[PDB]
Formats: sequence, C-alpha cells, structure tokens
Amino acid sequence: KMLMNLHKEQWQSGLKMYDYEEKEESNLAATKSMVKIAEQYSKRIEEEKELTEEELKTRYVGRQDPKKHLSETADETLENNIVSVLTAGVNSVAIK
Amino acid sequence: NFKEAAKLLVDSLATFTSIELTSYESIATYASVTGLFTLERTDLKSKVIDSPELLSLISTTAALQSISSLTISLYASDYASYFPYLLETYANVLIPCKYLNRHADFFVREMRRKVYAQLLESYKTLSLKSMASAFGVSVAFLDNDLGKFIPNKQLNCVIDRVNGIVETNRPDNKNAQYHLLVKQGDGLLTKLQKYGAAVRLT
Amino acid sequence: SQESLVKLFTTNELMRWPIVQKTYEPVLNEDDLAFGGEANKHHWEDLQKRVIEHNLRVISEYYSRITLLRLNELLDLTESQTETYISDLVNQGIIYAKVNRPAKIVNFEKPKNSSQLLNEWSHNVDELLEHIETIGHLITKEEIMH
Amino acid sequence: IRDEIAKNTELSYDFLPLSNIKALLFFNNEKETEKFALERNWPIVNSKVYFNNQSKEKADYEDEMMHEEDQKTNIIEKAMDYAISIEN
Amino acid sequence: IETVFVKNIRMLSFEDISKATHLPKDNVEHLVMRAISLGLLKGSIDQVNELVTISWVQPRIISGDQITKMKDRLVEWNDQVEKLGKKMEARGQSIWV
Amino acid sequence: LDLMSGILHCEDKDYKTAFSYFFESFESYHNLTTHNSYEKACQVLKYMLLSKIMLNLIDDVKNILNAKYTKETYQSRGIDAMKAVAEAYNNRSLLDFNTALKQYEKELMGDELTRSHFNALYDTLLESNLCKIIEPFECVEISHISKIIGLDTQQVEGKLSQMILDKIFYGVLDQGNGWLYVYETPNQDATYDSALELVGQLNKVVDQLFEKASVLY
Amino acid sequence: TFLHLPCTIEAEEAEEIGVEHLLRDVRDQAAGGLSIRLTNQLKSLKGLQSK
Repeated sequence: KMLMNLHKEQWQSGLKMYDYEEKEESNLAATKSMVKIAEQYSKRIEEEKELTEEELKTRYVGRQDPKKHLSETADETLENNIVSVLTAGVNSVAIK
Repeated sequence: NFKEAAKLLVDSLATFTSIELTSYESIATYASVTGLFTLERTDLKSKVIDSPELLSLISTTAALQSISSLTISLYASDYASYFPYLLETYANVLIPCKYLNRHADFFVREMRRKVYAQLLESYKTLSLKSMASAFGVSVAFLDNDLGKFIPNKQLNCVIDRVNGIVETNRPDNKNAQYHLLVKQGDGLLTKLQKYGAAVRLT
Repeated sequence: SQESLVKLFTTNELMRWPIVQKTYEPVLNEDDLAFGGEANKHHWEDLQKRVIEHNLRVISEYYSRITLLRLNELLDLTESQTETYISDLVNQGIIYAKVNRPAKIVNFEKPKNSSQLLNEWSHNVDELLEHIETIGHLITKEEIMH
Repeated sequence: IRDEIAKNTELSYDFLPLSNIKALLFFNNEKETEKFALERNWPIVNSKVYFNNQSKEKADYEDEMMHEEDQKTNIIEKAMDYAISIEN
Repeated sequence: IETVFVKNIRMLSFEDISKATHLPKDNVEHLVMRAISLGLLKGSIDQVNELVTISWVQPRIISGDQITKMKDRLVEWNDQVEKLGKKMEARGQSIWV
Repeated sequence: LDLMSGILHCEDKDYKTAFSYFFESFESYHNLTTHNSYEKACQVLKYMLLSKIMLNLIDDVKNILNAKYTKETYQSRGIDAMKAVAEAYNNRSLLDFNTALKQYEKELMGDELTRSHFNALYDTLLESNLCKIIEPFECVEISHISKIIGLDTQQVEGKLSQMILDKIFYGVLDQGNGWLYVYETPNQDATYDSALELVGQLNKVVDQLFEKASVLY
Repeated sequence: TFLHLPCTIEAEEAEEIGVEHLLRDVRDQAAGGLSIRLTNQLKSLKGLQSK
C-alpha cells in the first residue's frame, strides 16, 4: 500500500482541467496526421489482389502497416476527448 | 458544368489556338461567359478582367462587347449599367451561340443572383428603395425577382414590406460550419451501413 | 502644496476638471518656469488634458461598459471632443475601447476570445482544489493542540 | 371547431383583444366568450385576452414532472456510454 | 462587502445599493469606485446593465453569523457530489477493466 | 529605350525602378540639343515626380523641385499639379486632394501614366484615411465618417461596400440605420477545416474496400 | 506550532528499480488506459466529498 499510494494529491490530478489551447492543438495534430497516412492506406487497399503475403508487405506496405498506425492514434485521441468532456461535465455540476 | 470550360477556354486564349473551329473573337466571348459563371468575385478580376489576351483583342465585335461590359460594371460596382448590359448579353451572345442557347435563361438568372448576393455580403441592412433604384427596377419588380431566387437557395435574406428593409440572414460563423460538416459525416454513415449490410447478408 | 498635487495624479481616483482646476488656480500661477509664463499658459492648458488622460486609464480598468453620455460629462467635454481623445489612446495602446457614434455605449475593454475564457475557467477549478486539501490539514492540527 | 382553434391560437398570439377573439371562436355575445377564456386559464383584463398565462403555465407543469433527465440525456451520462462501448 | 458575502451570488444591482446605503444611485458610482481603488473589492463595474459584479471579497475577522452561512453553502455542495457519483457508479458498473 | 522601360515598371508597381529609368531618360533630353527634345524632357520630369509620390517620400520629391530645371529651364503647370498632390498625400487630407484636382484636371488627364496612377492614388488615399477612422470604433455612423473625409454620404458608402468585397476589415453596412459594423472574428476554424478533409478521404476508402471485395458475390 | 508542507514522493533512480520489480499489482492509480481513468474519475469525486 505504501508504494502504490501517492498521497491525497493522487485523486487531485483526476479533477484537473487544462489549458484549451493545448487541448485543441492536440486534436488538430492527430486529425491531420490521419489524413496523411490515410493516403498510404488508399494505395494499400486499392491493390492487395496479388498472392504472397510477404510480397504485399514490400510492395504496397504491410511493414509499419498504415491501417494499424491510424487505428491506434484514432483510438488514442478519441479516448482523450471522452475523458476531457467527462472530467469537465463532472466539475461543472460538482463544484457549482 | 462550365467548370471544365472556363479552364480550357482561357488556355485557348493564352496559347494562340482557335483554328479549324470558330474565330479567336468567338473564343474570347466564351471565355468571358464561363469566367463570370464559375469564378468568385475575387478570382474574377484576376482571370477575366485581367488577361493580356482579352485586352489586346479589345471589343471590335458586338458579342464580345456586351459580355465584357457586364463584367467591368460588377467590379466597379455600378449596378445601374449591369441590368441593361445583361439584356445586351442575351441578345448578342447567348442566343446566337449553339451551346449557350439552352443556358441562355440560366445565365440571365444566375447573373441577377450573383450581383444581389454580392451586395448582401456587404450589407446587413438595405432598403427596398435604395436597392431597387441602383438596380434600375422598382420595388414591386424587385420583390418578384428576389421571390424566385431566395427559394433557389443562394441569397439567404428576407424582405419586409411593412418596414420596407431587406435584412440579411446569411451566417458565416459556427452555424454555417456545422450545417456543412454534419451532412458529409451523415454521408459516411450511409455508405458504411450500405456496404456492411450486403457482405454480412450473403 | 506639492504632496497633494503629485498624489492626486498618481492614485486611482475619479475626478473632474473644475475641482482639480479650482484647487490649483491661485497656487501655481505665482511660480514661473512652471505655469506662470505667457507660453506656459499652454502648460496650464496642457494640465486639462493630463488629468483627463489619467481618467481614461482609471475608467477603462474599473468600468467595462459605461454610457458614452456619462463619459462626456466626466472629461467635461462634448461628444465630438471626447471620441477623438478616446481614439488617441486606443492607437497608442494605452486603452482598447470601442465607441459608438449613436451614443449607445462605449465598451471599454479588450475583447476576449473563446480560448481565453476556457483557459481562465481551468485555472479557477484547479486552484480551488488546492484550497480544499490544505484546509483539512489544518483542522487536524487545530483540534489536536486544543 | 371552437376547441381546434383554441389549440392553434396559443402559438399565434402573446395577447390578442376581446373583440378579435370573439370573431375567431364564432361567439354572438360576451357571456359565451368569457367562459371559454376562463376554462383555458386565459385572463381577460380591460377586454384583452392573454395567451401568455396558458403558455407559461404549461411550461412549468412539464418541468414539475419527471421524464426529462433521460429524454434530454444528461451530458455526464453521455460520456460514460462513450467510454464503456470501447472497453466492452 | 458584508451584504454580498453572505449572499451566494457575487454581484449586486445599483438598485440594491441605492436602498442599502440610503443614498442616490449617483452616489453608488463614486463609492463602489473607491472600493476598487482601496482594494476592499475587485471586479467590474457596469452602468449600462446597472451592475457591479465583484470577483473578490477582502479577508475579515469572522463573527458567528458569517460561519453559519459558510456551513449551509457546503451542505448544498456535498449533496451534489454524492448524486453525480451514484449515477456514475451504476452506469458502467460491470465494465471498469 | 529608357523611357519605355520606365512606363512598364511604373505599371509593374516598382517605383524605385520606375524612377531610375525616368531620370536617365531626362538626362538625354536635357543635355541633347533642342529641336523637339524640350517637349519630351517635360513629360519625363512629371513622371519622376509621379513614381516618388507613390512611394510617399517627400524628402526626395523636394529634391526634384529646385531652380535649375524644375523652376527655371522647364516650369510647367503640371509640375505644380504634381507637388500639390504630393503634399496633400502626405498630410493624409483627402480635402486637400479635392481642391487640387478641380483646377489641374487638364494636366492630370493629358498624361496617361499619370492618370493610371493618380486614379489609383485616389482609392489608396481614401483608404489610408478610412481605415484610420474606423479602427477603434464599432457602430460608427457611415455619415459621421463622410463629414471628416469630405465626400457626399452616398458616394463614401459606395466605396465602403467595395472595401468589404476586398476583405480588408471585412464588415457589414446598415443603409437604413446608417451604420458600419466591423468584424475581425474568424469565419472558419482549424477544427472545421481538417474535419472536412478527413471524412472526405474516408469516403474514398469505403468505395475502395468494396472494390477489392467484388469477388465475394 | 507545526506547519504542514507538501510531503511528496518523487523517488530516487535507485529506488525506482526495486519498487516496480516488487510490484505485480495493477497499482491503486497509474492513469494508463481509459479503464484506469474511468475508475479514477469516480474515485476523485469520492475524494472531494471526504475532505
């Protein structure tokens, strides 16, 4: 219990809101990123009608696979913003 | 769609090709009509009213004169020479041509629409009187022409008869952003339902 | 004599021209190389502008929105004169103001943006939390010593 | 016929005179007019009948009742649903 | 300052003050202005919407009534946190992994 | 050759380049023998003045004005027109522009280069003065601005409308209350921009996924 | 009197290595995935009320 616990300033972090310049900035960055590697994704699923799994990964990519990289980033920012609205709506009702 | 035509018909002005087909002066006339229809007021000066080739060819024919006259008076913001000039346009360009015969009515209408809407950007209130006088129509005549063009979804304004002011009801702010974006994302959902449903079904 | 004049120009006070003018009219006129001279009748004339130049600094911080009409009587001039003199200090960046000719309002402010409001509302909520936690520390202390 | 008009003319006036309503609801005399106004809780003062009283009244009776936490959807609850779909 | 503290709002009208100090609405402007200067109060003053909305009260020595009002404020607060909490413990009860 | 170069660069809106070719043209006429070169020398001296007033420098306009060829060998009504405009530009009083042009119209119009650029200088001189006035105001009457400018309320108002179309303080005019409102607010956002790019690209993806899988049926 | 100060843990480098190693629990709070922070939000609310 001694190691895991981080005082009464542990719960404190979980009701704090942040500058919205950095939040709006976080959103745009991720958004823009998924346009760019999603042109890579377009190339990939235009083709992929040809046999040999390894050959697909050299030619149209499958090493640092575009579908995979997009999906992780999309999920990450989606989870943040579910939090950002939850933590905000909590404070609005809770404190007032 | 004139969109393809505006781009083509000015390259035809820049590179001197008009051969085995109708004359250079006709080439220019066409460029002007399409220039006006597609291009916004910003890109209009740039590309039509400024063109070395249009200026160098001057207007020596009537067809070319009318269309160029309408364009000059839109930018210069004389609207009392725009309306007569429109009538010159239908007479000597649109109707004598074999490709604008059927867009003759469409260009008359749209041009009245361009200019009204151009003015309604600039003004959040106008009166019927001031507006009508500048256009060279009266107030009654103004009502009916606006009364088509507002249900064609281009000018987004109201008319009072009681107070006699034409107010402008054209958003540009978060409301405009929202109307447009939501439609496209509804369009993604529609393909997703559609495309998913057949593969499962089989 | 001197203490009253410097302090009256330094501190944030809402005051009008004749009250100040009256206080300093016999005092500084028997002092030349100050206000007494014939050309320094345009440094007594300067003194009027100076007290109303300070009023605008006062008026802008404290009052966000105030009637143009009420403002006219405060600098003790017409509307025409006032509006010019508001403008001089919006340009030299001393104030930010918006003045309406119709005499609706003069909105003394720098307008916030959507983000500035959101930023300012994060800090209120963050700093709040700190105050709650220290309070509980001090309840425990106070009772134990008691 | 009288009743259908009373439903439309809530949303078409904030106040309207006695003389104008009388005509609408096809009464021939005053006694018929004033009684229908009272059942709808529209006060008649200086011969003016007010739609503001019913319209405000109805609005409060809706807020008094419970339907409206879920129907409106509470904003805090919306996010909870967002989270737990991904985790499921 | 006294009258705005115990109220849970943190603004007052001119009309409130006019009655409160038993002086004209004209006086209100001058006294409320001094209050910003001294630093008794801090905030924004409006004459068009006829408000003064304070953002600060200065610290004072705290008599018995002041403490009662401070108490009743936290009873309101506490009850909210608890209701906001019950709804969120029930919704997504089985998912937290 | 030098004169022709100048006229072009003057319309290229390079007026330090305009001046240099113009000076050089001048030297030719003045130091060559006179047989018709007098007529050509005068035109070029107006043109020197022309370019420098556009740069809105009056240090060098006043250099050009001297008693050795601008108030001695050639002295002309069009030189005096030019300097009257010059000072008027610098003072930023359209009211001083107005007085000059009525009496010197003849001089103005007889030079076509002058005319292109002094036509342009009216719009620019309205503009510098106009944006100055309305900068710390909101809901200023269109009428009050016309009094300081010194043109009829309607003629000022037709100009104001154009400035909106240019989009250099992008606002809106009330004709029937006679008011000017100014917006510097944003009318797109970043959020709006890239939301539209992303959904628009994914639309192509979804068609492309069905295109590969045409072998299912 | 005794005045309370911040009582923080930030740890030494040396210490960090044994601490994580012994650890084999999913921790009281770590603030990693969404699952951890959804727990956390509700924990915070109980926290605010208790003080």
